[PDB]
Amino acid sequence: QVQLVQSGAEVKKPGSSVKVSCRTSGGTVNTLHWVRQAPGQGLEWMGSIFPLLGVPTYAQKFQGRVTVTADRSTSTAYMELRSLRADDTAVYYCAKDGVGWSGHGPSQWSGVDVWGPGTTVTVSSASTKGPSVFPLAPSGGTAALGCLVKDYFPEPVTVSWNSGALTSGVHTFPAVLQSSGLYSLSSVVTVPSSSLGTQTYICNVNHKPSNTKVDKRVEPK
Amino acid sequence: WHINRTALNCNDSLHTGFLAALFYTHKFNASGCPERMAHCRPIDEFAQGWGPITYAEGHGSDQRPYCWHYAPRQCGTIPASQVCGPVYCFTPSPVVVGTTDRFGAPTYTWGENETDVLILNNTRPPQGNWFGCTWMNSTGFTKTCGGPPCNIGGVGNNTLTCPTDCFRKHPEATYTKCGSGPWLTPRCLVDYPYRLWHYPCTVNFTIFKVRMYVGGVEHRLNAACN
Amino acid sequence: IVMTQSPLSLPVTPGEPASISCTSSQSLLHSTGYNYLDWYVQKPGQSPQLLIYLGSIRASGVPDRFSGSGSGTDFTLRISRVEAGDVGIYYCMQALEIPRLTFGGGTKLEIKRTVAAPSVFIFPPSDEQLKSGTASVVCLLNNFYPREAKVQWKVDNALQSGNSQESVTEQDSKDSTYSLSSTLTLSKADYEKHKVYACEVTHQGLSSPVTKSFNRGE
Ligand SMILES: *[C@@H]1O[C@H](CO)[C@@H](O[C@@H]2O[C@H](CO)[C@@H](O[C@@H]3O[C@H](CO[C@H]4O[C@H](CO)[C@@H](O)[C@H](O)[C@@H]4O)[C@@H](O)[C@H](O[C@H]4O[C@H](CO)[C@@H](O)[C@H](O)[C@@H]4O)[C@@H]3O)[C@H](O)[C@H]2NC(C)=O)[C@H](O)[C@H]1NC(C)=O
Ligand SMILES: *[C@@H]1O[C@H](CO)[C@@H](O[C@@H]2O[C@H](CO)[C@@H](O[C@@H]3O[C@H](CO[C@H]4O[C@H](CO)[C@@H](O)[C@H](O)[C@@H]4O)[C@@H](O)[C@H](O)[C@@H]3O)[C@H](O)[C@H]2NC(C)=O)[C@H](O)[C@H]1NC(C)=O
Ligand SMILES: *[C@@H]1O[C@H](CO)[C@@H](O[C@@H]2O[C@H](CO)[C@@H](O[C@@H]3O[C@H](CO[C@H]4O[C@H](CO)[C@@H](O)[C@H](O)[C@@H]4O)[C@@H](O)[C@H](O)[C@@H]3O)[C@H](O)[C@H]2NC(C)=O)[C@H](O)[C@H]1NC(C)=O
Ligand SMILES: *[C@@H]1O[C@H](CO)[C@@H](O)[C@H](O)[C@H]1NC(C)=O
Ligand SMILES: *[C@@H]1O[C@H](CO)[C@@H](O)[C@H](O)[C@H]1NC(C)=O
Ligand SMILES: *[C@@H]1O[C@H](CO)[C@@H](O)[C@H](O)[C@H]1NC(C)=O
Ligand SMILES: *[C@@H]1O[C@H](CO)[C@@H](O)[C@H](O)[C@H]1NC(C)=O
Repeated sequence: QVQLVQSGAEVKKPGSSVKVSCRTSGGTVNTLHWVRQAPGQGLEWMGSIFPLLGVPTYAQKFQGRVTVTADRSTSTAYMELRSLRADDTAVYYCAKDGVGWSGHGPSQWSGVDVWGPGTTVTVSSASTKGPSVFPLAPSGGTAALGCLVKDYFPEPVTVSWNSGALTSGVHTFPAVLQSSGLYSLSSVVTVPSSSLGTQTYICNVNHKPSNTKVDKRVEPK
Repeated sequence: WHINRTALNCNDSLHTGFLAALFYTHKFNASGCPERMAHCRPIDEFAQGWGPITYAEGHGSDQRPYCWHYAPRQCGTIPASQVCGPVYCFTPSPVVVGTTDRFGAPTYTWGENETDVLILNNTRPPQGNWFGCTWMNSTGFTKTCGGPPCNIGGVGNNTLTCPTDCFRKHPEATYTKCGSGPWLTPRCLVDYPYRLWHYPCTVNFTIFKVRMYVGGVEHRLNAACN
Repeated sequence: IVMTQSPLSLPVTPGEPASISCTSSQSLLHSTGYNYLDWYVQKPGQSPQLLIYLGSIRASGVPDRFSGSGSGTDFTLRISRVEAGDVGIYYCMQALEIPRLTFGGGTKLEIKRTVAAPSVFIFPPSDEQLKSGTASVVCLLNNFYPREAKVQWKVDNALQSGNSQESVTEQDSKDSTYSLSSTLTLSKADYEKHKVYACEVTHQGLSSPVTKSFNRGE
């Protein structure tokens, strides 16, 4: 029941360095791994280390700009990626296999059976901006309405409706990345037309990177 | 046995990847084994021994410990900084020698200190400790010591400096007399958890389990034979 | 060693079995007598998770309805009673070369549904945004299946390219449909130069493309 607790998200700019941490909790490991996952792309091994020996191995694609190190006393391993590029925004997973060397003989492979929760690393030259929240007003039937959450950085933002009282039929879309480097997002909900003028709808947007909270009312235009 | 008494200064500067074998059963490198194990001469090709056995004084240069007929260096005190993983000595039974000080008091610093030594100085049983030892050096090479091996006699180009049981060539070249390590015969070496790491070309050897007497005391071990 | 996988997308009716193949550029079978191929699943929102190691042994918490078979260079993960829970991306990975791992591109497991036409909605830009100096015109395709859909913007009946972005919800847990937003981003000057703004939608469940549109003034 080893756990792998990782360091929190990181918003870096092009050119700088990030040092993600990973601490094995509740046991020992044969080998830590670093696997990353670019948005929409698959899983990529980057490097790994035997924490007993403190000797790492690196994938060729990152040879020379990554270093993996493993502090024994704290049972913490580090991974440092330098010369960061927008190409490097991804979730960074440390993962282990094994329970540690028995001290008497080699063990049989048993899989990369424990993964950490991941570390989100954003690489961008944009600055912290809260969202502008605009109404997507609805023009028997089934009516759509929503909020356009536009021009915010970094991510995430959270959208809710009527303070969490409206969850049925709500679609908050994955944010897209614009040419400005800011994110934009739209969240919509389908309601009974019968309710349009009568029922009050408030979308609740929250952007903690900037302490932005906005309660936009969406009324029939 | 205590993991802290293992010399563990491992250095993969050449990137041969030998460290994985310390942890995992399928990560021993038997590449290059079919051709090199062909270098080894079967005992048939050596000359016939004769006369009384004397212990050899040389240290012939082969550095190929994978052959059964490899005459090993005599065992001494080697610093922990030259060792990666457990050191196995053979009594014939496999035994792990732990890291220690120059006197033999156990030390528990992973061999990371300069005082940390592996005192392998061998005197053959029954009176002595063991017949020979094997271990991996810090950059991934198998190292072995023991003996001294035997002068069995013979005349010519071919002449056997026997480090094992060589009953064929001389009636008295027993393993008690000439045994210098893990090879019990030209066909068999002692099985132990890291044989494939240290001797990857014995991969296809079949495991017979063996009972074997050295000076009264019986030894109860598995041997890997071709 | 390169791990290629097939299919890339797998739509599966619930309760029906599923099967996904992995091939290895070299034999993964070793002297020891084991095939060193693992199967991992990444369910959306979650960390990769181990399913099956050494070809056939299934990991902690993994039900009997997952089975892995195969030897040498051809392997298969078979899933017997596919459930909405099983959705995600499935990866094979060879462990012959550890510490180095190499993953496959992944196979997306997906629940199959009866075709559903999208309900299409178009929203004009708000007055508040119009003050701002930008204009976003948004098209909503709600509750359709399969995922493939084409969104066509015509501004004064003229075809638009490179000024729209779209994002799709990942599959709905109850109805197994998707929803898609498409946002046309123009600037306030360009918004005011044109009058008809149309969204044309193409989809397997539409007998003919569906256009919703509006005029600025109204
Ligand atoms: C321990 O035991 C294992 C298992 O028995 C041994 O490994 C096997 O060795 C055999 C024989 O070497 C392998 O079977 C075949 O090996 C051929 C290599 O030699 C051939 O080619 C040379 C060069 O021309 C000839 O001189 C020679 O006479 C042989 O004809 C392969 O060429 C065979 O073909 C395979 O690969 C080719 C591509 O190179 C493919 O196109 C073919 O379709 C086919 O896949 C074939 O492999 C056997 O594969 C080995 N198995 C394993 C798992 O290694 C070990 O050698 C032995 N070890 C020791 C130390 O003794
Ligand atoms: C096991 O066998 C080992 C041989 O493989 C023995 O190790 C060596 O034994 C010799 C002789 O006792 C020691 O030599 C002594 O060294 C001390 C220190 O001097 C140091 O510097 C001088 C410089 O001239 C150098 O010549 C020495 O070698 C030392 O480096 C001297 O004061 C003594 O006069 C004498 O020379 C070796 O130091 C010792 N170590 C090794 C590995 O070389 C070992 O003693 C045997 N052990 C047992 C349990 O029998
Ligand atoms: C682990 O064991 C390895 C094998 O025993 C050790 O590697 C050996 O290290 C020794 C020195 O300790 C080397 O000996 C030196 O070799 C160099 C190079 O000579 C070779 O090439 C030249 C031409 O370039 C040629 O003329 C020679 O004949 C050789 O072929 C010499 O310049 C030195 O004088 C000295 O002889 C071995 O060559 C080297 N062998 C291998 C296979 O690497 C390794 O040091 C050990 N690591 C430890 C102690 O932890
Ligand atoms: C073994 O070494 C570690 C440091 O790597 C130390 O924390 C531990 O206490 C040692 N154990 C013993 C019993 O000496
Ligand atoms: C490994 O050995 C090489 C020998 O040239 C040396 O340069 C390197 O620094 C060594 N690393 C360690 C950890 O001893
Ligand atoms: C085995 O060693 C050789 C040469 O030292 C190397 O080229 C080969 O890649 C190694 N095999 C493995 C699986 O590490
Ligand atoms: C000596 O041994 C070699 C092998 O290197 C052999 O080729 C040669 O013929 C031998 N000489 C004699 C004694 O015939």
